[PDB]
Amino acid sequence: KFEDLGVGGLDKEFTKIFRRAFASRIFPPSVIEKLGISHVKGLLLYGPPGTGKTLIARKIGTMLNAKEPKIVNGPEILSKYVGSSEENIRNLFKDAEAEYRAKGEESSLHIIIFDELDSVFKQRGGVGDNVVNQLLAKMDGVDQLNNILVIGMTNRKDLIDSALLRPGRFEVQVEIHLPDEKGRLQIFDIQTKKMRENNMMSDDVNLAELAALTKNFSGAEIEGLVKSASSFAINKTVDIAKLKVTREDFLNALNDVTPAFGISEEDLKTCVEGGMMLYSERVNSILKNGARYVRQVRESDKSRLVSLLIHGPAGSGKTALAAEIALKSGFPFIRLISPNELSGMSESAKIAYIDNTFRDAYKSPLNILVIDSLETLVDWVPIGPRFSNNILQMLKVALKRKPPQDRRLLIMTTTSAYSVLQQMDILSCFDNEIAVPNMTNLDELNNVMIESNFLDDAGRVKVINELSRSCPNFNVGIKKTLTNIETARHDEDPVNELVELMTQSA
Amino acid sequence: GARYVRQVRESDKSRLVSLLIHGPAGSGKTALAAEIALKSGFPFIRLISPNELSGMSESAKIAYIDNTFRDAYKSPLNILVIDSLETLVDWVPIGPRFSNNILQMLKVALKRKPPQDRRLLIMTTTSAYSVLQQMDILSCFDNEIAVPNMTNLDELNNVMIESNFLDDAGRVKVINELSRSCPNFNVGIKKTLTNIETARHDEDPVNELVELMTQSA
Ligand SMILES: Nc1ncnc2c1ncn2[C@@H]1O[C@H](COP(=O)(O)OP(=O)(O)OP(=O)(O)O)[C@@H](O)[C@H]1O
Ligand SMILES: Nc1ncnc2c1ncn2[C@@H]1O[C@H](COP(=O)(O)OP(=O)(O)OP(=O)(O)O)[C@@H](O)[C@H]1O
Ligand SMILES: Nc1ncnc2c1ncn2[C@@H]1O[C@H](COP(=O)(O)OP(=O)(O)O)[C@@H](O)[C@H]1O
Repeated sequence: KFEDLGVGGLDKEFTKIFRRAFASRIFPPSVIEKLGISHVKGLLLYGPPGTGKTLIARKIGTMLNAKEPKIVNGPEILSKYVGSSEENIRNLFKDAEAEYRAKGEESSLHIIIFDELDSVFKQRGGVGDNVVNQLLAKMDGVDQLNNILVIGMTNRKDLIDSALLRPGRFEVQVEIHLPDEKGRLQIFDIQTKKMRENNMMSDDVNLAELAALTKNFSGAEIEGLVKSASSFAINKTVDIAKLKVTREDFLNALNDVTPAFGISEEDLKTCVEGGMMLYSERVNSILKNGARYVRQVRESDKSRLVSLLIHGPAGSGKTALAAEIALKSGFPFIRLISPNELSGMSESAKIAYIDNTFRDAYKSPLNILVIDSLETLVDWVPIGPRFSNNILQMLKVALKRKPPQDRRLLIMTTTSAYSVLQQMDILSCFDNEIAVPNMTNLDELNNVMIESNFLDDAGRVKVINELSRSCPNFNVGIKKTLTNIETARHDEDPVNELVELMTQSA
Repeated sequence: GARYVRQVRESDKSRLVSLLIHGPAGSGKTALAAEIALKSGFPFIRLISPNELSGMSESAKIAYIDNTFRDAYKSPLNILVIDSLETLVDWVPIGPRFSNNILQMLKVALKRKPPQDRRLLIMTTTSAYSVLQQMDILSCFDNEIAVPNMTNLDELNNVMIESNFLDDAGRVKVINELSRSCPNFNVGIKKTLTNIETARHDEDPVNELVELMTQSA
């Protein structure tokens, strides 16, 4: 029916394909001749990479007899001699034409698989125009040819020429989603079949739990997971005929693998390497508000987009709070945009990266995406002043677009130049705002130094008393506090350095 | 809008009509334009938004606009909606920087008659009337509609009854509170709806909505 072959999770799409594509190649030729209808001569199926497009193409080829598929990929076609970039697109149709001319209407179906159709075949109006014209004149031209079928696969369907998508050239258009919970269960069933019949899979593994634990897995990462678990088991063993793979191997392999549409733990973990100390009452309120907004986004029906701004004095430790709020939510898709990643690229590459990261957040059920700085991304310098308009306009457009279909998003941006944003007139894109004030007190410093154990209580008391008698209006961020504490620790005497540093810093 | 559509359909000399719907930001202009478009029946309707010219290059944007306009000249009746027009010509008020080529293209393309005996109606929205005045581009439009804000409490009550939030008692309490808690009241529909939705979650009682409306206004 559909799953007797190796494809799981794709049910509706395959019914559509079977009804529209192979509903005229199965019936007796007499009936179809009486009806007076031709055959479909194209198929464009698009979606995120690594989801099972080539597999379905090859299975379609196999299930209908047909010769071996002829495979090609976009950028390989081009050459650097006149008339060679289009000769390659002409050599793919020779054999089918010859067989059609020789045999007639009893020929055998031929298949041609095209990969990355949006790299060369872009709207015309150069080598590109010639290539598009040469394919256009060959797919449907003056000479009839109805013993062929060409499949095309792509990830961006809104760049292909507008005449290559007309009934007669590429008639059927299909979309491939990511697997659902049942899709993952079925994929697991298909993949763990050799180890099942051959009696080398323990009786403790419960694939339902494994499917439930894997979220946003793409269907190929499952294959990697199972293979890695099997390799782990064998390598642990080396009784060679008594190998058994248990739950522990699978769980370890799962722990090792990192999905492509999942959390990026390392960055969000190194962003908070200094630790989260509750030095006052504000921190709890900030975190509570963050949690409130997370919950609102999760449980709403009409609120499918929420953009949040967090701002305050420099050094107040703003990115750490955002990272902690993100790390205590549980969403399956978390991503970060920081100046470190972008540095070194050109403006065009910067825009491309900022756009692609926003186009991968519309293919998952629940997401959360963090933007850092927002003033160094725009290249701001106060003399003249200077900055980049293109990136600014890109970010402005991206912060107001609702996600497609039924999805959800929570953008969270940090800044420390409120006034500049006000001048640029960009403050209408944000829904709610949070402020992060810095330390103005002495008990806070005492709490910080007890939590960091700067010294024994004797020196701590002495230094706090000295500062109380000297500095009345202590006002500094938490980064400078920590760095000064460390510097004093590695230096000699508390009052000699710590007090002097604090006095010169406040 | 209905009058203008009817004029463009059944006439002899009017073969190109422009418009300009302008008002304060958040007043809900694009919704009105879309509603006027959906109740016409014209065979051909298309829309140009900043959401589609995202991440492109300038030349690509010009080519896209050119192709759209060219495709609009091959059918008997047509309509064409344009959004912003201060964001397509990316405008930042400091310097002030913007793009001139796209501006000139749009300025030349809004005064060209369709070939032969075709007809065309164009609706373009904006929120920077003063900027357009300064650019000296206000001569390309044949008329100008205006969209104002909300300026009464009964309108808020109507919005509430339509949004299923008041529950009668809440209506009375919140209206009475805001009667003396705010002398002047002016807010767009978008922000009002957002405030209602966010108020629904926590403390459905009048307090939350009162604070939200007071701070927003
Ligand atoms: N609430 C907090 N309690 C304790 N430490 C904190 C807190 N918030 C931030 N930090 C510390 O701040 C350190 C660095 O702060 P971070 O660089 O995030 O600050 P920032 O103000 O966003 O930076 P920038 O100066 O680049 O604008 C981290 O090592 C983290 O431990
Ligand atoms: N006449 C109306 N009656 C009821 N709701 C309306 C009306 N006009 C607009 N809306 C609402 O406005 C919301 C969308 O606002 P819209 O996009 O039209 O605003 P806008 O003026 O284009 O905004 P902006 O200036 O921020 O781009 C929708 O929720 C729509 O229902
Ligand atoms: N629905 C599925 N069922 C079983 N295996 C799948 C499925 N989808 C993808 N795969 C696995 O992914 C690989 C197929 O490559 P594919 O993802 O089609 O490449 P691309 O999608 O980039 O063309 C094979 O290893 C195949 O087993």
